[PDB]
Amino acid sequence: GLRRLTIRDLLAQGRTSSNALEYVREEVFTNSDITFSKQTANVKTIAHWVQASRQVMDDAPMLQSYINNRLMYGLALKEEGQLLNGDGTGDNLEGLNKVATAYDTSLNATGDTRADIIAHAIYQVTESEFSASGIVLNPRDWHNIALLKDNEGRYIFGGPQAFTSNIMWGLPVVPTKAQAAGTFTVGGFDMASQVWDRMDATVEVSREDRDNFVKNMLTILCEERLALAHYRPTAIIKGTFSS
Amino acid sequence: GLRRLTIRDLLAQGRTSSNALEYVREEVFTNNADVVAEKALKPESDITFSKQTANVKTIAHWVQASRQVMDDAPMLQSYINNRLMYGLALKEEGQLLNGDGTGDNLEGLNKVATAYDTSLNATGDTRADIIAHAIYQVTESEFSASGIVLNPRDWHNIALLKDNEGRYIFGGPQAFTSNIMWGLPVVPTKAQAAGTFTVGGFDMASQVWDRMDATVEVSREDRDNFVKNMLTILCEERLALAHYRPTAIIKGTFSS
Amino acid sequence: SLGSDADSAGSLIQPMQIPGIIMPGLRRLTIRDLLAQGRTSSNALEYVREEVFTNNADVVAEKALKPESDITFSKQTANVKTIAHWVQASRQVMDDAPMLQSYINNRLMYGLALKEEGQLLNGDGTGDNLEGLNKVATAYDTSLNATGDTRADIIAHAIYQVTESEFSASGIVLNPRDWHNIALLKDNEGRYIFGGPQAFTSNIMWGLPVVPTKAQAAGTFTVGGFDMASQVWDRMDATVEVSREDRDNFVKNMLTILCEERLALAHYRPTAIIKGTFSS
Amino acid sequence: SLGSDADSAGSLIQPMQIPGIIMPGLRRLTIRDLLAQGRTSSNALEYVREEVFTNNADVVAEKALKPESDITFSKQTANVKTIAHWVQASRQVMDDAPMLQSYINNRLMYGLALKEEGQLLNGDGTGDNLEGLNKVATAYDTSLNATGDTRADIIAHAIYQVTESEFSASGIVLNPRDWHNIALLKDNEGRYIFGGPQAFTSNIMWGLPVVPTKAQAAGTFTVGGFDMASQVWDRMDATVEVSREDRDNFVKNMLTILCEERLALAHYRPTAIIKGTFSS
Amino acid sequence: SLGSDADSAGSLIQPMQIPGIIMPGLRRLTIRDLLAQGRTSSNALEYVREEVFTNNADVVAEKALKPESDITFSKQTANVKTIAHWVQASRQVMDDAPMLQSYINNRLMYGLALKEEGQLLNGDGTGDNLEGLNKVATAYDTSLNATGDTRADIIAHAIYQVTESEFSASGIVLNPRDWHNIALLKDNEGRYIFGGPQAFTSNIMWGLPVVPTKAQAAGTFTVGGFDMASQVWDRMDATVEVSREDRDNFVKNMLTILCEERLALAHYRPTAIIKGTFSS
Amino acid sequence: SLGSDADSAGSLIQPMQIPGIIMPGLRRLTIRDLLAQGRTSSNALEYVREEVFTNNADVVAEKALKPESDITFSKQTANVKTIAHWVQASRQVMDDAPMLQSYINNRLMYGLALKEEGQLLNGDGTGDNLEGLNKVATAYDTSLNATGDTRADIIAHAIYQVTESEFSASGIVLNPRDWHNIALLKDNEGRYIFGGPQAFTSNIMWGLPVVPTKAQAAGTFTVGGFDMASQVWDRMDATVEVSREDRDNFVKNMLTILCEERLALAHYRPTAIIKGTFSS
Amino acid sequence: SLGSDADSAGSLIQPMQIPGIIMPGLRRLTIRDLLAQGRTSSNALEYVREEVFTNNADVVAEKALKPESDITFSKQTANVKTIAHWVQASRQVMDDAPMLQSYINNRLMYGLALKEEGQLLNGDGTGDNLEGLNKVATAYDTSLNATGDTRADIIAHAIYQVTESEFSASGIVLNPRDWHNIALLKDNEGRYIFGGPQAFTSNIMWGLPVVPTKAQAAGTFTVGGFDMASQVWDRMDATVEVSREDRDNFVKNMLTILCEERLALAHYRPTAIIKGTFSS
Repeated sequence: GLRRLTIRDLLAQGRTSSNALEYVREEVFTNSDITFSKQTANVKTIAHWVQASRQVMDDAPMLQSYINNRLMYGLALKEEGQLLNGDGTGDNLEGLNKVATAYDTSLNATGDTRADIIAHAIYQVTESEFSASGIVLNPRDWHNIALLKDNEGRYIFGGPQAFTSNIMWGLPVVPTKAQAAGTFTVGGFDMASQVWDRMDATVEVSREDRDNFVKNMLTILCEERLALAHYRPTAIIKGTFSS
Repeated sequence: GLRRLTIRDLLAQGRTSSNALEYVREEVFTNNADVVAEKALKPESDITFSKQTANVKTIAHWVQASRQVMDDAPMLQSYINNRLMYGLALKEEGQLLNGDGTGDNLEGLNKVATAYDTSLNATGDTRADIIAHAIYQVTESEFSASGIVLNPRDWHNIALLKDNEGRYIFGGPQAFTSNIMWGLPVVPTKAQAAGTFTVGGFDMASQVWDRMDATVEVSREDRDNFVKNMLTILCEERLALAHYRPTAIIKGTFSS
Repeated sequence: SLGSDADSAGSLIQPMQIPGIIMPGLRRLTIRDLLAQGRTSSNALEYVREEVFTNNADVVAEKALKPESDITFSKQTANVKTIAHWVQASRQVMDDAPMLQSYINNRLMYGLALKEEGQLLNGDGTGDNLEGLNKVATAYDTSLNATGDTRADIIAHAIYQVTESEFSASGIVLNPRDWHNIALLKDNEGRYIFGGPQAFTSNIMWGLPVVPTKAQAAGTFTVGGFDMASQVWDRMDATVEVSREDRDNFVKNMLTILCEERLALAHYRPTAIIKGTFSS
Repeated sequence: SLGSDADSAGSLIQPMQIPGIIMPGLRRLTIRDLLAQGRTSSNALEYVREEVFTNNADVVAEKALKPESDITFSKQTANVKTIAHWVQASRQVMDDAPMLQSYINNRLMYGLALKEEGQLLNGDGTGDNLEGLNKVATAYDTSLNATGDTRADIIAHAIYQVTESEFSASGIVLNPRDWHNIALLKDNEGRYIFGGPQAFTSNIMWGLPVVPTKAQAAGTFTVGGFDMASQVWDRMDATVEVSREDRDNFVKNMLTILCEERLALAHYRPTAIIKGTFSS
Repeated sequence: SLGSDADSAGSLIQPMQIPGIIMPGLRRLTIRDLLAQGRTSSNALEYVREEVFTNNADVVAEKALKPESDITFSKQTANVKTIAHWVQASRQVMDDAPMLQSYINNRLMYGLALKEEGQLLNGDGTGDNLEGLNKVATAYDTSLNATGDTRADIIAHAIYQVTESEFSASGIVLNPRDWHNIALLKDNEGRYIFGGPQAFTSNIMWGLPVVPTKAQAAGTFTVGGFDMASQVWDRMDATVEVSREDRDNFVKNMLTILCEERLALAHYRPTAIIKGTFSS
Repeated sequence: SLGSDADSAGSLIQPMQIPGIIMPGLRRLTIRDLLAQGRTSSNALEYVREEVFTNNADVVAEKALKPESDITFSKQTANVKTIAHWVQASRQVMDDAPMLQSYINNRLMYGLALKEEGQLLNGDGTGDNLEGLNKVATAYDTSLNATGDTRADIIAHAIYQVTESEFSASGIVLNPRDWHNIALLKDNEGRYIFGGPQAFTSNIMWGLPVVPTKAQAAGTFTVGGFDMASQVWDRMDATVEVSREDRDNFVKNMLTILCEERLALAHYRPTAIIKGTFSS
Repeated sequence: SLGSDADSAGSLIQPMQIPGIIMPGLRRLTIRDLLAQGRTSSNALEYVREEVFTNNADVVAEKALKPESDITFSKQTANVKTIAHWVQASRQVMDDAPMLQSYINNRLMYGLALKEEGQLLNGDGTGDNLEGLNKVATAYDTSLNATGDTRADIIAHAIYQVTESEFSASGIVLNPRDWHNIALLKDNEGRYIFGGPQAFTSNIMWGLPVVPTKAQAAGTFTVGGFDMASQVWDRMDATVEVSREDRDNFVKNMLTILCEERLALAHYRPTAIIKGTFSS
């Protein structure tokens, strides 16, 4: 139960019972002539296998459930990768960084901070008739941000005194390793683009496999298949952290 | 009802449960029975036998598709299955008719079959005229012919034969011609090479023994499969073709 | 002098009215009756059809590795197209002639289904047009023709080519004139091949029902297992709606009658449909 | 010598009178029977038919203007014409020969009904004349004639040309001589197509009844679905009344016999009738 | 040697007498039975037929003067002719041969009736000879003969020419010699038209009974509706009388036997009969 | 070695006797059964037939000379002849073999009946030979032969020639070989005239029964109304007598067996019988 | 690896035994059934047949010497021949395979009867061989062959040649090879005289049953009234005896099996049988 917000939580969560989806996007708008497109959201599968030995698995029931939890987390980290930097090609999901609108460099003021850039992006969200939801950053990057000071010494963000959790400008922050070193993403995930769960994360095992049966090893797997849809590609903005 | 007149139906269908089959056939009957002069020595006749064996060969094939497509699309699940059956049964004839006899290939009909008599061909004969000749050559074993095997292409142009008057031989355009020739059923198989034909008393000259019926099985956890979240489909079958009377089958070439 | 012409008292005589209206030759609808019918509720239909079956099934040695054979099908999509037309009539006429509308309705439904049949058969496939049977159809095998064949032989040949995919042909589609010039065939001695002068032959050839529709172009023919290979999907049945508030109708006492219908044509086994041209 | 010669005693023997008058050949009247028969009490008939159906129904693109179809109509009129003739006879002849009265009647009735048939088939349409079946009938399409067709094939073709308007033919009308030469056709062997010398063939070909009438000009043939294509309307049946006060009649002791009739021929579907000419 | 020789004892043996005179072939009478029969007791007959019927029944315009039709009549006469012949025999032969007269009687009747039939058919018409069927009969239409017609076709053509009078035929008169070659006709294959060698065809052709008579000249044929085209009127039946005092018979010791008959052939409808000649 | 050879113990086994004697082919008599079987008691027969009937019956003008007709007769004779043969056998043999007597009788009758039938058909008509059918028969008409006539056509013609005497035919006489080559006739197409190879045709032709007899010479045919055109008169039925005292039979210890018969063939109507030669 | 071959656990699985033995093609015995099956008990047979019947029956003149006829006879003999063969097998084989005894019996019979039929048909006649039908039969008359005859025609001719002995035929004997090429005869058009690719024709020709056996030589053929022209006499039926003491069979632990039979073929009427050759 890692106390950290997930990119999965940022989006709306619903259920489905189909191969793919016939939903409709939104391209441009010259404020008139608006643009729309009937897209397909394919339900691709994701998971990662882990094989040990039956000599250990049968000699510890507590360790049984343990691995199940260690993999559920290991999956989310990979699931987070398919959602964010999702290629959207073969067996990859329609990623955010791929569909996201680029950052507007013309919003930078000579003399501001690293965090100021983030605030500027939050504004571009309104330029799509939508309300912002959250921020996705790289742990290392987000770290340097929380630890900022001025030319004199005072803390930019704020002292540890009245400190809390992961928020910025009143928005949830998800420090993921899936986010490239020096890249960021902001959007109105709450009502913009959502994910539909076809099959929840379940776990099964098999003594007979590639080798296993002859090696006495047992294979564990956490399979989960879902679909990612993008209603408003304008409501999302990805930008390069210039430094 | 698309009964393409299964080549199997033309043969005796029996079930087995062993590795192979062993039958006994009379090889050479030295018949010396003749007229005998009074108070003289008589003719000595002899008989030869042989233990002919018919091995049980296995035929099958497999496919591997993503599970996210099979368990997700049920009506397609059974589609691939029914297609592999057709695909297998199609190659089944391929052996029964053109078996090499060597190695694992079954001793097919054409392999065993006695060659056609090139002399029976008279000046100015039709293609169907020849098949008629074949039916006779089958009689050289004292057995009524049972069926005729032909390539759909050849058989097609057969039913469309005409007299020097103009009318059709097998049937006026008003109705389609039924697969029959000289009272014998006809089997159009792509397995039968063009220009080649097979005739004989299949009804009781050769028998097919089924050790295992054509079955289809799936493996959720075969080697890679579990990881690749796939599935392996298998359609197998175990046969055994026995040839009692080789002289009761003919193979020839449509020299035209 | 007191005649019946205009000059005289002919005004007193009123011609007898013939109750009813005269409709022209009402063509008998077919084609869609040959195909499988099904109802849908989507803007389109994503399906798949077996393209290439690589059969590798063979005799396997004991303890040996089995043959791998795969089936490659292409993912074709059948879009839902809309066919319709409207008539702008005077409201004065509609009220003065009661049963007029009832006529127009049964008249537009016909004109609709007519141009519908025209699509299912010769669908361009380009843009809004459907992928008609003749577009999808696999070309005729010219190598099947032999020295001294009749037009009847050709169809017979085609019927076989349908078996190349292994599917019994449902029927034969021909232009009424071609079908005619076929029923009237004679042998090299004179006798009639079909029915003789005594009586006309039925619309059956090689045990298969013959469909003569003016929809089929002259010199063109189509054979296949229609009742199996292709299916029609009715999104919206043919219906007629009337509105006098359309555009500036209310302001001009006009009545706009609309006759629409939504379709969708699919082709599961295209290999089972043959098309050709009679060389003359 | 006392012979039966004129210039002798042959004046006492009076030739035996054979009771009865010898009428010529009475043509079996038809045509009027092929058509539908109705009655009227007016002087003309008005019926309506669909003139031009401008069907523009086609595939429509999403968010686009649809095709506008149009329809045209017409008021077709069939006037009532009067056919008749009179005969002036001496009162002496009529009184001295009693049977004559009823004879002339049964003759004028025939003579009248003869020209009646003569109109229905070949009506000039010139003012007073009725628009006969031939003046109306759609001309035969020469394009149907193939290479090496018998006169029998031509009719078979004509029958079809009727179907080209979605209408079933009723019968075939030809000149007796033509029908003859037709029934006596032979193949390249010698056999009779309709019937070997054993017996004459029935008046039927291609499933349709054949009607040989001297009223039909030689080399001319008319095929069509008369039972549902045209209709005859009787205003006044053939009546015969006599009067001996007509002008001079009384003063010349004459007798005038009249035989009149009123008709009206309507042609609903002219497309369902075909006229043509054989190739000599 | 006491044999049965003439110069020996072969005089006591008397050859056995075979009773009954051997009469030759009796030609089966037919022509007489074909025509309708009736009798009279006068010198001649007078029947009246409609000559020229001027039919002007046409379409009359309103308020206009109608057409005038006329009917002409003619008086036709049929004279009674006498047929007979006598035999001058010897009284010696008559008394010495009792059953002789009885024989001659039943012999002269046939001999006379033979000429009776011979007259009814080929009646010259000139002088005292009757106007037989062949003279009255309307000549055959050479125009009806088409290229490639058999003798069987010609007769079939004639049957039609009879229909030009609105009267159906009832018989075909042919010379046995010709009727034979007709029944033995073959096609290109070689098969018999009327019947294979297995059995002989009945005397029927085109549904009409065939009458083969030696009275019909070779190469000549006659067809028509005899049962209603002509009628034979008998004034006096065939009678036989003998005279012992005829001329010098009393002195020469002779006996004359007479056999006479009085006929009268009427031809009501000449257009219902046809005479023709085979050109080959 | 005690074998059953001649020079050994074989002289002990007596060959089994096969009861009965093997008689050769017993020919089926026919000719005699075709005629009338009457019996006489004299050495000759005298019948009378009408020779020349000069029939001059014609139409006679009023008060004019009538025609004279004359008749002629003739006495035709038919002598009775005798057929017989004897066999001189050993009196000893007759006693040693009892069944021989009865056998010789039955064999002498057949032997006689053969030369009897041989006479009835081909009687030379000379000194002692009877006037056989073929000698009397009126020669076939060489004119009845047309272009391309089968051998079967000829007999068909012959049958007609019999009718030229107003008499119906009874049967046909042919040599078995000729009859054979006739049943095996084919048409220009190759088919069999009488019957397909599936079954041998019955002995009937043109409705008349066929009679194949080896007595009929090769290439000679006879047709007519035998049932009543000629008749056989039996003076003495065929009988067998035996004499022991005949000549030196008593001294040579012999036995003479005699088999005789007395026949008389009469030919009433020669015009009803036809003989001809198969020119080929 | 645990396979199922020699080097592995294949010795554990026993092949399934198929019940009994597979006898080769058993020819259908026919000839023996075509003849009269008589019973005897002697060494030979003596039948008497009439040789030369010098029939000189003729017409004899009055008081003249008569014709002398003579008859000749002969004693024909039919010897009884013996057919058989033996087979000595190991005592072991017999006891170890019970089914064998009864099998060998059935085989020696078919083997004997086979050479039996081979004698009856083509019996040499010399030495100990029987006088087979073919060596007795009268040769086919080449004269009967006409220009353009089929093989089927010739057989028809043979059937007649049988009649030339006053005896009706029984059946036809041909080598299946030749018989085959006959059923496949076509006319000048191309149609099968017997079949017509729908059904194989039955073994019947010219009303007579056909008998195709490999016993008959290729090109050779026989026709006649078998069921009356000849007779088979059985002295000893086909019996099978077993001896265990035959010579040294006791010491060698052997066992001899014999299968003997005694026959005698008689040829009553050789004239009723025909043999020939198909020159082509």
